[PDB]
Amino acid sequence: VQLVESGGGLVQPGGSRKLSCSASGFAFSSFGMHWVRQAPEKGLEWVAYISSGSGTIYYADTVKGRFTISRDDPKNTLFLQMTSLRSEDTAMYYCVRSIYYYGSSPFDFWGQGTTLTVSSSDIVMTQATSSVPVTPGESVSISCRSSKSLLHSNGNTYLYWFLQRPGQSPQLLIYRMSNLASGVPDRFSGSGSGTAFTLTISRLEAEDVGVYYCMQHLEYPLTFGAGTKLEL
Amino acid sequence: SWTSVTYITVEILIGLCAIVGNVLVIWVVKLNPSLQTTTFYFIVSLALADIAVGVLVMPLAIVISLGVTIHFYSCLFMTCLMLIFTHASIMSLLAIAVDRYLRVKLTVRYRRVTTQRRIWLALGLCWLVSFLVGLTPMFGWNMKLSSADENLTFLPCRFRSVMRMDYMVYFSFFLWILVPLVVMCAIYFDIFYIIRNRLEFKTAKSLLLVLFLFALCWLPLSIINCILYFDGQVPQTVLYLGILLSHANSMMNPIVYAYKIKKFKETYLLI
Amino acid sequence: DQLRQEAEQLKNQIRDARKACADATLSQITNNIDPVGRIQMRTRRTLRGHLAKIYAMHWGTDSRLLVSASQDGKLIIWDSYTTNKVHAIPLRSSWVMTCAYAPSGNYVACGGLDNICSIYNLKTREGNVRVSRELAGHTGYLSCCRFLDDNQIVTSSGDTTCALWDIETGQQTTTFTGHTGDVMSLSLAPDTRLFVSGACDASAKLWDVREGMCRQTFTGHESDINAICFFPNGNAFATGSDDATCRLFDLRADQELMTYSHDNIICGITSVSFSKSGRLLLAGYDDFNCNVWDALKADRAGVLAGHDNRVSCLGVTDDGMAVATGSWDSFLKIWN
Amino acid sequence: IAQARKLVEQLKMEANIDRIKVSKAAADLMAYCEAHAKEDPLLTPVPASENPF
Amino acid sequence: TLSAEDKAAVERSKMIDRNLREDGEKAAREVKLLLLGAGESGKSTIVKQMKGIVETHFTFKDLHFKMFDVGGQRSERKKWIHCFEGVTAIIFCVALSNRMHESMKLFDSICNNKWFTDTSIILFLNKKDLFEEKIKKSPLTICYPEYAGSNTYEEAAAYIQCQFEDLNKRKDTKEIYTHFTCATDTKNVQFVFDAVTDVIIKNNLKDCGLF
Ligand SMILES: Nc1ncnc2c1ncn2[C@@H]1O[C@H](CO)[C@@H](O)[C@H]1O
Repeated sequence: VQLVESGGGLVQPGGSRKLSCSASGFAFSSFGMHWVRQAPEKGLEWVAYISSGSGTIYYADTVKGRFTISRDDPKNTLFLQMTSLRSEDTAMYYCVRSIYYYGSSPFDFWGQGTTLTVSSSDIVMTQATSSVPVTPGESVSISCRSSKSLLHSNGNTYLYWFLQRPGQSPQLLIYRMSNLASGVPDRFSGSGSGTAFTLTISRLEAEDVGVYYCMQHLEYPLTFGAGTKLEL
Repeated sequence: SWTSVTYITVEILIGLCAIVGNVLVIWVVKLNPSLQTTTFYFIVSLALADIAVGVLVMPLAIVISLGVTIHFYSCLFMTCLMLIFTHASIMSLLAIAVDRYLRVKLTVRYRRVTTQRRIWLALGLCWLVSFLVGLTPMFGWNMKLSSADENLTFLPCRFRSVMRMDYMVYFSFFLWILVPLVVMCAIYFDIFYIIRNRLEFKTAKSLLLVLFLFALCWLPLSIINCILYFDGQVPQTVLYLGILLSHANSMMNPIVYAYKIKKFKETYLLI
Repeated sequence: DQLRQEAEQLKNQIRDARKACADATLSQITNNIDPVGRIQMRTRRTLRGHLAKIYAMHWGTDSRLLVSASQDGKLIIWDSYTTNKVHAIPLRSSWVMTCAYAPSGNYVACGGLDNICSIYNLKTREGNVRVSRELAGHTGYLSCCRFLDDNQIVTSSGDTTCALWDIETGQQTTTFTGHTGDVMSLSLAPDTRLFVSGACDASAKLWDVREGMCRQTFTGHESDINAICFFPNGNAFATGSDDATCRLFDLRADQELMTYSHDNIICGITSVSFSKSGRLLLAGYDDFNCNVWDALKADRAGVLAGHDNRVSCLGVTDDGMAVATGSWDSFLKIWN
Repeated sequence: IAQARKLVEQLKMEANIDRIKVSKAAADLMAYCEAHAKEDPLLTPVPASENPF
Repeated sequence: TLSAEDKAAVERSKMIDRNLREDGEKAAREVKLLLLGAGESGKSTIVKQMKGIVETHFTFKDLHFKMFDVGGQRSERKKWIHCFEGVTAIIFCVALSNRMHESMKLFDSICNNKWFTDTSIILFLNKKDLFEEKIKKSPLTICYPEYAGSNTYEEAAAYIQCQFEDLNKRKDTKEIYTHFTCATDTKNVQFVFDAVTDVIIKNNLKDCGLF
């Protein structure tokens, strides 16, 4: 599984470019693609989504109608063509895969991201803090709140937990609640109820330092949190 | 008059018979999934057309005969409904004949060349053509065009009062009743020739029953109309005869198309 | 004669002791128990998409996922609560007659008349379902395949033998012999330590998984056997046969307990299954209907009519919230 | 001669079994199915609210 | 009321349904022919000549044929023939060289099944290079006293052929298609194509009611 993007760089306001994401190592045709962006040391922000087979396409309210998401299954590549860029459009854009079927982990894998620079109703989730010093072995609890109740009638609380390590792209830890992902140590855990949610870690290690992000999938557009850091 | 009462009675009885028969055909087709192939698509389309000819064209005929004063355009609407539904049934028969010809003449490539969406396209085209033919009169071909009393808004609704006979003879009969008969006859002759060469009088008996019912039920009224258009005179009883014969083809179709399939017979007997 | 005489006198005295020590029949003991009544089961959902006959079907451990084997060569994993097709595995051989669903849910398996129920892995990092191993070694057509664990599967074939396999190595750890006719059905015990196998020789027999020996054999039958299943406590099992009868044995008392037949029934049985509590016995006949037999009273407490052809495969949820029935009309139906 | 010897030895193994009377087995099945009755939807259907289907 | 995820599950199900339909449509355009016969009855020779279970796939005149050889199964318990319903036909093979009585018994068995009432059967006598040399050693009386016809190739072969045909206990539904032309020439492929074509046409006609 390898999601590698490209096409970034510098662009003046009012210009146009095309991001590209090359996926290889899995059945790309059966996987739906998300697009996510992160502004410099500010946090994450969902961008777009294209479902399996190009059957559904959504966009972010910020750039809805300006931007486009394109699919090419035979060539196993994904595109994001950008039309007109404001000064706020500087961010590092990520390529994320997703497959929806009962029991699936719809945000298992993230890409390595790409950087773009520009010259100078919705459910809102707020993170309690942005930094918390701690030493290894002393348990911690990250948390964030939400406006609506993500608990759908299906019984599933569509809240995720990604951890972005220094110099590395985010990584799934929990995909609904406590549902540990693939390749994640069992020490991590997630819990919450309706609006208040928390991520617990026991016996912390040197690789747990970074920024924690809590994302919601109950209704579009998807929305990230401010981002909680752990100090070491 | 006694003739009118007998006409009403026979018409209503025949319409009830057609309703029951076509309802039974659709019921049988829908209960058992094993009967949901191309042939039964055609058969259910024909059943739908005949139900339309049985539930509406019967009360509509009864009302049109009585000659109530219901304004010109309501009367023309009723007659156009009559034509769309009758021509829908006729087109269903024509499509069934062409499908049988394709099965005989395509051989192996039949299931390969005829797919579900193509069948639905053909059925929709046939029904759309029926609608167009029957609703054409509203767009100018009507007795309002040649009538010298341009201020006529209320008049007794008789089929001879709104529908011009030139249209009902030259257009209905000679383009969408007689052509189906000629094409079906030629196709069934070719089918019999091919099956005889490959191989049987059961086949010829069934084909002749089909053709004989269609012709005996659709030519009488057509000839009555053709005579009425050419300044001739026809007793009212003969007109009732022709109308009843067409609306009896309505109920005759189910006994000659759906009941010749072995699987359909087994399902009907089981139920 | 000495070997023939010894065998005959043995069989005779074992059977005579079994008959003498027998106390009463199952129906004789449950007389004071009232019938369950008419088990009216409506098709709450219907699975469509198979385009050929249905030969086998197995429930998942979570009681929500299905897997069905079909003559057209497609193994489809359904979501029962929504009728979603979670997976579609194109099988290599179109002639499939049985399968299972791994208890962990990670693996599903089969092949076909090629004498294999080959194994597929579901949770792959490519997101699709792939063939993990192909367990070869059986000589006759394959009748069943049931998982003991994620790395141990027991198999029954038409060669009159059942084999226990080690999936990782792929070599048949042990091979079971003793049958004289084709083996048609096996059922794994709840604890995955024993299992019973039925064969065309009119004899069902209990085979241990560890020692490899034939712990026991069962007879008292006329024609070949097609279906077998354990009582949910693993202390008994029921059988189905072309004789149009189904029989319930107890592996401890060694004697057939009850018979499940009715005069109006003239055709055989293709599958058998039990209720979660072992109070309703479900058998799929060739008469286009599936009968719900009260395992203690043997009366027909209900019928799952609604199948337009032979009922080939049954199943029940681990929580007992539904019943899946398959047939040759290419339609699965979840009932409750 | 061994061909029938193994068959008779298998019959002998089938002979030496801790046989349990049929009545005892019947009571086992009856009690087991009586204990797990309240949690059997197929016998006592669950109200539509909890019914996942 | 659906969530943003259940809708993608529904889209996956719809895509899988599309794939199932588009593969089943292909699977319904393939001619299935069950192959039967006794040992050394040309079954191997036929499968070689024609353009666990064994499958042989070939295309002739734009038809996809699937010939299934089930000679591997060493059990004579007919527990899989019922899986061969819907096959366009059967190909039962016999050799002129009491093997003949066994072949006749098997032919009667296949014809009398409840599973093959609607399916034509294609009896083959393909080889014709060794079918005449051995006739002179003794007439068809080594185990068939009844025959009293001319001891010539055509007469005896036609008598055996008619005796095989007479085994059909119901001629109303199915028909037996016979072949005697030498196996060396490529006529065995053409004959099965004509037989399957005729069976397909008759199946189509019987669906309308014309038959
Ligand atoms: N001269 C006519 N008088 C009454 N109805 C007619 C006449 N010609 C056609 N129709 C009606 O049109 C239908 C089909 O043309 C007939 O069933 C009948 O009801």
